[PDB]
Amino acid sequence: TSAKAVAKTVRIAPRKARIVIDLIRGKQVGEAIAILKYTPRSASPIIEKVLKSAIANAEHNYDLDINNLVVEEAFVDEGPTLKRFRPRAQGRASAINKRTSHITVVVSEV
Amino acid sequence: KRTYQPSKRKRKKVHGFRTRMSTKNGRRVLASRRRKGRKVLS
Amino acid sequence: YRKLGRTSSQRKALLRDLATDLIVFERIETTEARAKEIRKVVEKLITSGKKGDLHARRQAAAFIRHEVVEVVQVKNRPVYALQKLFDDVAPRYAERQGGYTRILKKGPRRGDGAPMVIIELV
Amino acid sequence: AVPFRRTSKAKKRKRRTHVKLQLPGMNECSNCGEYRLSHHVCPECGQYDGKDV
RNA sequence: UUAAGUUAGAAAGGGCGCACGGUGGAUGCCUUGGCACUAGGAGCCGAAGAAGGACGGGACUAACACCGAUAUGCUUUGGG
RNA sequence: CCGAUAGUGAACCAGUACCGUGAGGGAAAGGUGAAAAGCACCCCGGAAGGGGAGUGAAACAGUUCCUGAAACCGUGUGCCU
RNA sequence: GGUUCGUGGUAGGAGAGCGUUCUAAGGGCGGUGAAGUCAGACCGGAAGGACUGGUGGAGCGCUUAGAAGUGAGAAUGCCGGUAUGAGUAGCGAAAGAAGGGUGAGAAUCCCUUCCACCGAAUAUCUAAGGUUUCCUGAGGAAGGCUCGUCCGCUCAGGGUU
RNA sequence: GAUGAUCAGGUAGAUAGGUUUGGAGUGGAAGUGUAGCGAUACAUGGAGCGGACAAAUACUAAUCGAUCGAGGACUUAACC
Ligand SMILES: [Mg+2]
Ligand SMILES: [Mg+2]
Ligand SMILES: [Mg+2]
Ligand SMILES: [Mg+2]
Ligand SMILES: [Mg+2]
Ligand SMILES: [Mg+2]
Ligand SMILES: [Mg+2]
Ligand SMILES: [Mg+2]
Ligand SMILES: [Mg+2]
Ligand SMILES: [Mg+2]
Ligand SMILES: [Mg+2]
Ligand SMILES: [Mg+2]
Ligand SMILES: [Mg+2]
Ligand SMILES: [Mg+2]
Ligand SMILES: [Mg+2]
Ligand SMILES: [Mg+2]
Ligand SMILES: [Mg+2]
Ligand SMILES: [Mg+2]
Ligand SMILES: [Mg+2]
Ligand SMILES: [Mg+2]
Ligand SMILES: [Mg+2]
Ligand SMILES: [Mg+2]
Ligand SMILES: [Mg+2]
Ligand SMILES: [Zn+2]
Repeated sequence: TSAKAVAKTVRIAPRKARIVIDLIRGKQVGEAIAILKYTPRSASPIIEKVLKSAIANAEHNYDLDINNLVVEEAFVDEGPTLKRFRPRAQGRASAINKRTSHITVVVSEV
Repeated sequence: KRTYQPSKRKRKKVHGFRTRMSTKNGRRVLASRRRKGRKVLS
Repeated sequence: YRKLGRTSSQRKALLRDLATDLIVFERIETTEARAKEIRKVVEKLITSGKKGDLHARRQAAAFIRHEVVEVVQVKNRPVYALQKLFDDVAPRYAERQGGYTRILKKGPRRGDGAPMVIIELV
Repeated sequence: AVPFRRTSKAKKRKRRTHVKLQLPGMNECSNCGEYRLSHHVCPECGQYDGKDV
């Protein structure tokens, strides 16, 4: 019926992935891929590979029609955070969260 | 100009093994670091 | 006129560099803001070229970079950007009033999202 | 200088009502048959949709 | 049709409820390690070079353990 | 008597790492499964990572992998705005 | 068992209890699913206690007594995790440009040309100090305030007469 | 005009750039010639240059697309 792909622990902040994933949620996969191609954000290429993986899964594992697919679900979940430090003035160090994302895309017929 | 202006010689002359051994209190220090089980005496 | 995030002298250097690149290569890829400034400067150099006389050649020479375009061979003598502007480029726009350049929009650059364009002679 | 109170979830979410992207301005080409930004050159065909290069 | 009046519906976003995930490592269960003792033993090592180390030794060896240029072991007596 | 924030500082290569000129100070960090049977092969991807297929009692047990609370982050939507 | 009078309450006195870990004895539950965990519209005067279902995958109640590391919301408490501020401040003195190349991918790596900057130095030695950072070949998780095909980074080999 | 917005335009075209002709402004280009030993002067010639100002000109770019956006509740009165 539907096909999912996930990109786990991608080194991009979830907020930055979500602002893009919100454009493709509900679109036909052809339009979704165009939207990602012409959205100049660092998340666009990453989300494109998850979406094209989901479509390949739908065509190979579940013999679905790639011409009739819609993005049923798309969401970003928090992955494990890398903890870093930036030296600041007066010997003080400030925390830096190098956040990671789990990016899920589900495609379905209609 | 910061404290800590390194010198190989000054480090060993002030804090080295032979300087520690040269005084009774120096030997107390070695004995204490052996007792605690330090990898590095002196 | 555009300040292109540069001081006065830096901006004159940039314009001279790009103007020469467009005369030498005839098609270059750059940022939209740079292309919209280059069309003004290159079209004036081509106008000088069309005027053709020594006074115009020397006005162009004050602007165009001293770059070798090619080595042609008769002995083999180099061809300078100024010579290309007065002998190759200018003569091919002899019956065209202005509008010697065109800007094709390309798309944003990966590292800074800068809107890139092709600017070309024609 | 500093926040007097932490910002609630609701208030944070209201502030972000306008923090979003717009869809790109695009359309299907005739010669290519695929999407392209208007007033841009289409790489699928490899030139400007109308003016051949 | 005009007039006067009444009432619906709406969600850019938000709230409550529910469902499903993510993160995180609490809880339970577990134990390689500890803690306190009892009974017995033993209470010293060193110029015949100690305690503690450094550097080495393997077919390849970074670390640990073991060993000392006879170096990842040698002789012998027993066990098996 | 303790049962991993406890019990030794130290269940794990700990007086280590790290800090300090030095004396000295001094951590964090346990659990796949009965067994590696540790995922052939196919697919998307440069890889990571996934989806199948297979193993297994279980893989929502997938090399840090028993359980997996709460904060916190999201998707969906019954009622309200 | 009735009658009568009572039952606001801080410090504080008095009483009766709930629940937690462990022990003993008795009696049980449990792979036909223990503890834990999640959910619920159930029960008791309270502390609290069941039942049913999901998850979990091996231990645990109950009765009576006993013993305590026995109950947390506050200590600018300690440790850990995660928010808020916020896609905000910042990205650490400076001149770049285009063409060609490489590559899955290039403002950022390589090459070319022009431009620009230092030049009693921003050049050449060399002591200290550092200790392999040097060279070559691979790499692109992390590090690099962006990117990265690159690197004083990772992995191998080498190299000092 | 911070950005949004506003306003002028998008070939049903002067919206911007170029081009042509002007203008302000500067003050006499280069080249050549003449005079001077020379510095220089004079002539050619209010010359040459001339961001942002003016008018003409479709040469270049405003291509090609897409998206959103009514179908009009009930009650009563008055005409009708
Ligand atoms: Mg400092
Ligand atoms: Mg130091
Ligand atoms: Mg200057
Ligand atoms: Mg401990
Ligand atoms: Mg635990
Ligand atoms: Mg500890
Ligand atoms: Mg894990
Ligand atoms: Mg009363
Ligand atoms: Mg009372
Ligand atoms: Mg009392
Ligand atoms: Mg228990
Ligand atoms: Mg639990
Ligand atoms: Mg207590
Ligand atoms: Mg607390
Ligand atoms: Mg602010
Ligand atoms: Mg600001
Ligand atoms: Mg800023
Ligand atoms: Mg910098
Ligand atoms: Mg000087
Ligand atoms: Mg090197
Ligand atoms: Mg980076
Ligand atoms: Mg490299
Ligand atoms: Mg006009
Ligand atoms: Zn096309």
